[PDB]
Amino acid sequence: DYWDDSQAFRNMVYVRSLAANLNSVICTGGDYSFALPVGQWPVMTGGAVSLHSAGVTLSTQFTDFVSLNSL
Amino acid sequence: QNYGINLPITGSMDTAYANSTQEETFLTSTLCLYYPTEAATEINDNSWKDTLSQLFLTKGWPTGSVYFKEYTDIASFSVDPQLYCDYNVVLMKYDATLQLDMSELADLILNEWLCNPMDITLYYYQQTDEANKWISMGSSCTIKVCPLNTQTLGIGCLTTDTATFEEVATAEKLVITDVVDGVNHKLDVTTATCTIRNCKKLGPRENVAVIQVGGSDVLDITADPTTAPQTERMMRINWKKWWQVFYTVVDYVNQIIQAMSKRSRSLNSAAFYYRI
Amino acid sequence: QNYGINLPITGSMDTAYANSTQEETFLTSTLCLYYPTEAATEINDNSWKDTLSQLFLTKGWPTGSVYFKEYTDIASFSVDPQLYCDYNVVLMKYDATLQLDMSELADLILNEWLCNPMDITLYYYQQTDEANKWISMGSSCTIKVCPLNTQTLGIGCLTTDTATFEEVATAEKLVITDVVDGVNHKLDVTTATCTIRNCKKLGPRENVAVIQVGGSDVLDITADPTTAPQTERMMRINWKKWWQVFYTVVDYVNQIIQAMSKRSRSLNSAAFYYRI
Amino acid sequence: QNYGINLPITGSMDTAYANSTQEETFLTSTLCLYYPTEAATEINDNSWKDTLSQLFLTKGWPTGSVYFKEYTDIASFSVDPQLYCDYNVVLMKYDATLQLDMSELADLILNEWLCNPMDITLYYYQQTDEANKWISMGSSCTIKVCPLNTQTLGIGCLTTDTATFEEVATAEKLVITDVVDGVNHKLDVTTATCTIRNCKKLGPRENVAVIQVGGSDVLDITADPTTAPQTERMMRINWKKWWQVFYTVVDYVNQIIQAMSKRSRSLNSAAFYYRI
Amino acid sequence: QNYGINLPITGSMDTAYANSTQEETFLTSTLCLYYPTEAATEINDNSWKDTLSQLFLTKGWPTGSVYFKEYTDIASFSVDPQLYCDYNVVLMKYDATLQLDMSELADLILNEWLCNPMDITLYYYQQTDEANKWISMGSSCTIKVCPLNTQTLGIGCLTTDTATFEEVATAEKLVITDVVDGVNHKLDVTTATCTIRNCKKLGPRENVAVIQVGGSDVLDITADPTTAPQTERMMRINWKKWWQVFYTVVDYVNQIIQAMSKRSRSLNSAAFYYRI
Ligand SMILES: *[C@@H]1O[C@H](CO)[C@@H](O)[C@H](O)[C@H]1NC(C)=O
Ligand SMILES: *[C@@H]1O[C@H](CO)[C@@H](O)[C@H](O)[C@H]1NC(C)=O
Ligand SMILES: *[C@@H]1O[C@H](CO)[C@@H](O)[C@H](O)[C@H]1NC(C)=O
Ligand SMILES: *[C@@H]1O[C@H](CO)[C@@H](O)[C@H](O)[C@H]1NC(C)=O
Ligand SMILES: [Ca+2]
Ligand SMILES: [Ca+2]
Ligand SMILES: [Ca+2]
Ligand SMILES: [Ca+2]
Ligand SMILES: [Ca+2]
Ligand SMILES: [Ca+2]
Ligand SMILES: [Ca+2]
Ligand SMILES: [Ca+2]
Ligand SMILES: [Ca+2]
Ligand SMILES: [Ca+2]
Ligand SMILES: [Ca+2]
Ligand SMILES: [Ca+2]
Ligand SMILES: [Ca+2]
Ligand SMILES: [Ca+2]
Ligand SMILES: [Ca+2]
Ligand SMILES: [Ca+2]
Repeated sequence: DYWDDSQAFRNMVYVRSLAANLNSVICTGGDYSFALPVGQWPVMTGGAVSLHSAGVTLSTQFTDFVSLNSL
Repeated sequence: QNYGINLPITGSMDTAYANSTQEETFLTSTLCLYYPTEAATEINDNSWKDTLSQLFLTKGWPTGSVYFKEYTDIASFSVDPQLYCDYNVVLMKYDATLQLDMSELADLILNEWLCNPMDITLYYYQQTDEANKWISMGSSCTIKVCPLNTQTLGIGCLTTDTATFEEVATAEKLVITDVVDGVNHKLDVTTATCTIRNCKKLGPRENVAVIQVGGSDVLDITADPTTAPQTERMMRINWKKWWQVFYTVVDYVNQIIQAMSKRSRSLNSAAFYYRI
Repeated sequence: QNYGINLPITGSMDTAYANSTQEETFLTSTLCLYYPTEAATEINDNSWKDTLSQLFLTKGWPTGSVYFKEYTDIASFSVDPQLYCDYNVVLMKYDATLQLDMSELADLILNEWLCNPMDITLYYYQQTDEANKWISMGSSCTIKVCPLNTQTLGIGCLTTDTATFEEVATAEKLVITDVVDGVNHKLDVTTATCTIRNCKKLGPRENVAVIQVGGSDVLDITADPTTAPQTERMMRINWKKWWQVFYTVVDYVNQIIQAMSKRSRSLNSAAFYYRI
Repeated sequence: QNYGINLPITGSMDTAYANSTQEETFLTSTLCLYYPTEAATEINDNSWKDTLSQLFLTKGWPTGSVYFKEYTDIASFSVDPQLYCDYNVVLMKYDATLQLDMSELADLILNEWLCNPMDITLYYYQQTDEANKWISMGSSCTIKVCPLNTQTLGIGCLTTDTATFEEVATAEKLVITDVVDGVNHKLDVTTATCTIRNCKKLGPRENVAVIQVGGSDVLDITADPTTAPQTERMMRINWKKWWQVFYTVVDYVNQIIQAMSKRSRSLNSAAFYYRI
Repeated sequence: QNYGINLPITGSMDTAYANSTQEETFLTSTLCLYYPTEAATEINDNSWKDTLSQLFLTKGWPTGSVYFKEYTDIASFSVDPQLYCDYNVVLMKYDATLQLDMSELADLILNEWLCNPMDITLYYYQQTDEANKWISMGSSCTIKVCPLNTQTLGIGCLTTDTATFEEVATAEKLVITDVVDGVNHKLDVTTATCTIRNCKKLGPRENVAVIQVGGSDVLDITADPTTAPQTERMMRINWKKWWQVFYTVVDYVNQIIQAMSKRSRSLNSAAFYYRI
């Protein structure tokens, strides 16, 4: 969910005819090591998922500082 | 002149013809012969320009009137062609694989064009009229077109993913794109190498005549499929040696110029009139 | 209402011009585009038909009026082509090796043909007049002909011995044979994989247009050597990309339809003349 | 003609009759005999077609005007029947168990039809007028119909569950479906085995005559229950041997064709005009 | 509509002045400002262009109509500068050491020059009339001229030895050469490094104005020693801060444009005179 300081988000409370285009990307999994007390250290390495665009809607980001009306 | 452009001109249908102005036209005009580099290579002579000038003088052109400009090939010459003098004769070598490129060069140099900048990275563009086209030229043009809907998103192409755009040109030194009128298009162009302009065809160009050396009638200077006009300035000849071609051009220079008209030359040699 | 008779129609030379009917024609008529498979392969887009329908809608064709029919190649498409739409546009790619095949295809689809059966086993066949041809279609047509004389004996051929027959077609998907008129001929045809029909060229097929994508003008829809007419329905376009070809077709659909007329044989007035 | 179709034709009741046109009609026409395979099987001769041609020639038909098109049986012949000659005489063998199929075949080939494609997977279809029917033909056609209501909900069936639909045709080579007019129907058909078209009966054919070999008068070429019009083109004969049937057809070809009229053969050999 | 014919105009007095067209021209025209890079360096703001656009909008120019073009220095800008806006204002910094160069630049952009090619390797050249000059431009021009006599022999020079020629330019990026008229000159120019053209001064260029920043009146746009015309398009401003210069330019844009006129050549009336 994305929010911006542009005029398109300043008073976004009601939205219609919402449409979007998004190009796919790839999220590749990195290496995470486990701090075992003794012996060899296992590592979780690899793992990739290609993200492809799907339907867009309206959401709200609720953080400790700002409550934002986002897409 | 200009204030009286929108005024009638009346003429009697019995006014005596004036004498031939061909001699005066030659004495006060300059002629350009654009030929491919392979022509000079095959001729294999370093004084052939002087011989051609002397032959033209035998044909009435004063020494200094005729000029010779060399271009590597159709693809290179199509990158912002420059038409320098009053009468331009372009000797275009025919290749069956480059029919569209020959047609595009002929369209560019045989017609007047009124071009404007296209900031494809900021605005999406339309072709309002049948005369409106998109002429792009440079080192290498690759134009990808994404038609857009009322929401300004893409139709059959993601507005962001250029891989889903529609390819109309690839590594082209010149291309004249014609998309459906009235539809906004997002354009992805290799702006680093070549420039694209929104152009309007104003009318014919009388000072430029293209002689197609070999081949058949393949030029189509109009995007309309129903029309493939063969104007008087689009000549075609059959060749085995370039010296014969040049002798034919010199001998029938009167006929070639007759197919061309004066006053069509512009101060600048550019192939279009640029507005920004 | 009066269908089986030809009644003269009288008109005044000054009545009026009715308003443009192009919009109504587009609203109430269907369009068909026939293109080769390689066009779809090069486009390599799944929803390109939807985009073309959207563009046609921008040009005033209601959604669903335009249809896109694929064919593998000229030879395959020539096997009993069926053009059922109100307006048919056939994009035919030019192959310098298949000039006669393209000519035969265009002659078959650009003209109107009244065909009767041929049973080569029982009967010997003549061609009565200049409009009489023998059109054979199938997966593989091989036609050999033996011309007879007034005594029914073959000329340069033996009726019993088919090996002496004169081959005029070999492994053809479509062929329009033209032999000397007034001479009986014994025919040997591969009836298993090819059907031959005795056809008469009534006249032009108004609602079918052929756009040649590629080389020069090579089509000859007339068996007469002295004439090679280029009708307004025989368009020709130079190309490098298929998306450009389809954009040109859509942008100038008004002119393409203007070059075509409703099939005179497909409206009620033709009732009890031949069809509808 | 089209511009004078809606013009009166006036005739004087004293105009002298023209001479018999039967001779000239035969000398310029083609005759097609459609017979079952069992006919040729019982005849058991390879030159019988030649003998029938000679016998017809004794009756005034030039050698080359009579053609014989064999069909396996009524059901197979009912799949897109093709009528090739100017005059078509179809010999249908009567079977007590196939009265409806005989009636459907006669209706298809004794009447002109105007048909359109039916994308039954996307849209619901109605029958506007008593002349509107749904003609479906193919290798095996099974039609299931669910009538809807004003709210677009099935009546006596579930619009989503085909198992509740109503059976109107099971494994039919050809079937003409008549449903209640003005009611939207959801259709499911074996589209992989047959094609279904929305067709309109225009009128009689006048160039197809169906001779029923054996049985009684069972044909019903009109869906209206209160009409079984026995037109002049639907004949009936009794038989014990096929040679007698063919001799009767040859000897009375004058009467057979006097009941038919030329000018009705379509340019296409199909049994229905098609529009997409 | 009547292009290429000089029709007289017969206006009268007491026709009443039309309202001010300044607002409409600002709405429908574009403005280009040409300034040196040191201007942007001294301003030291990344959004100064936007602020100047906003100020021009306060003066009536629609946003996006004013373009800000930048050039390194005078020599770099003298490399065939292109001025394509409807109105062009060139902020040219004064340098006592580049006076002639300054003048040359002005002479090139404050006047209309019909230029035709020059092939020094092949022809000898002479200047026919006082309006004829030789304009050479490029990375570096070094022109050496050998005057000839009626015996085509060099005067104070040898036609074969270019070391005896007379130097008129050295390392120039733009130079306008004026030689004695009616005398043929042999030319030695660094054609590889720069190009020379035979140019006739048609008249003033009205859409281009030059504002000389600091200095004194030193410009001489005419080769005539007896004339040093300071036209209304040659402004001079004393300066200390470039921000003041740009504020003065924007504030008095009305006066600056009033000192200029639409390019007489670049408009529809000049069709078939030189352009558009
Ligand atoms: C035109 O040609 C005629 C005939 O040769 C000659 O007398 C005349 O001087 C020429 N010039 C003009 C201006 O008529
Ligand atoms: C035809 O066009 C004219 C001009 O707009 C209009 O007045 C008229 O109603 C239109 N229709 C007919 C049937 O004339
Ligand atoms: C019609 O038949 C009559 C009677 O035999 C004959 O005299 C005449 O020539 C025939 N033809 C015409 C055109 O009357
Ligand atoms: C011209 O200016 C006057 C006064 O400023 C104004 O009334 C008038 O409408 C303007 N336009 C014309 C066409 O006179
Ligand atoms: Ca090209
Ligand atoms: Ca796409
Ligand atoms: Ca267009
Ligand atoms: Ca064309
Ligand atoms: Ca032989
Ligand atoms: Ca063939
Ligand atoms: Ca013939
Ligand atoms: Ca021909
Ligand atoms: Ca049935
Ligand atoms: Ca049920
Ligand atoms: Ca019904
Ligand atoms: Ca009935
Ligand atoms: Ca200088
Ligand atoms: Ca010297
Ligand atoms: Ca001079
Ligand atoms: Ca001066």
